[PDB]
Amino acid sequence: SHHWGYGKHNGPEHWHKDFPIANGERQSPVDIDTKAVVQDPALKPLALVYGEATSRRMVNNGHSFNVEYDDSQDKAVLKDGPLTGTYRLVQFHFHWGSSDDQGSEHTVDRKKYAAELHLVHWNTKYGDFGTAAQQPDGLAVVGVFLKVGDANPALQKVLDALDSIKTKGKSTDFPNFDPGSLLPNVLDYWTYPGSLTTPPLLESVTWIVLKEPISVSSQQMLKFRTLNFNAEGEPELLMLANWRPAQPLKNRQVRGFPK
Ligand SMILES: NS(=O)(=O)c1ccc(C(=O)NCCC(=O)/N=C/Cc2cnc[nH]2)cc1
Ligand SMILES: [Cu+2]
Ligand SMILES: [Cu+2]
Ligand SMILES: [Cu+2]
Ligand SMILES: [Zn+2]
Repeated sequence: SHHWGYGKHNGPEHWHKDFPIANGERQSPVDIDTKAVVQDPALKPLALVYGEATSRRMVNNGHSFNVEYDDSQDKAVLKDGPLTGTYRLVQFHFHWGSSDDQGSEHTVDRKKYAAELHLVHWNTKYGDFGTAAQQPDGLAVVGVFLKVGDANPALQKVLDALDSIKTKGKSTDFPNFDPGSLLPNVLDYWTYPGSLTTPPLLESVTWIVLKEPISVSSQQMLKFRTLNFNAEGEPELLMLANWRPAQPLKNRQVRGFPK
């Protein structure tokens, strides 16, 4: 009955009451002020090694929907970029807004995109996702902006499944989806140390925010908003918006690759 969300009484501005780390030193998302971005020769190109990724199911968790990957072996991994070691892909999900002018979590010189994709990975040094989530070098999330414009056929494959998982707790089988199909052609990125953008808001995420967006149509964006926060039987609560706004940078440094 009490959890958290994006509504009038359970929203981001209140999360600190239940999760005090909400007001911590390394919270996400942030605005990326491009004039302030630092060039670090230590940064490498990203290595997203997704050829053998095994998608399992798509699930409505009552705050967004996740496409879940098999993370029992090194099947889809992220390495290099700002990272040391190997990070296994566990899931991806999206955030979006109630109209096309808003919905991304990260912003770029205060600009908001319509949505943002998060590919979530964990450091195999820690044995499991949960253990990794509690360490500063434990997680790496790749964020990809969705910019309104042309319809995205790879995204349409995801959106065609949402009618199966309209309500909280529903899941559907979702095999053979290549998470690489949702990446831009150029993998230039910004990086900074931050947090999970939902409860439990843990400060364990090396953020990797791609500079180049992928496309989405306005029509496609309507489809995100047909999901429900609630479980079947309960009063309907449309998943109109599920983004946390920019949080204070607090003298963290955003680095850019290749500049
Ligand atoms: N918005 S975010 O990317 O900062 C983010 C990412 C993850 C969480 C989180 O709380 N993680 C739970 C993910 C999950 O459900 N994993 C289950 C294990 C699994 C095994 N196979 C697939 N999934 C919160 C915010
Ligand atoms: Cu909740
Ligand atoms: Cu909720
Ligand atoms: Cu609460
Ligand atoms: Zn997210």
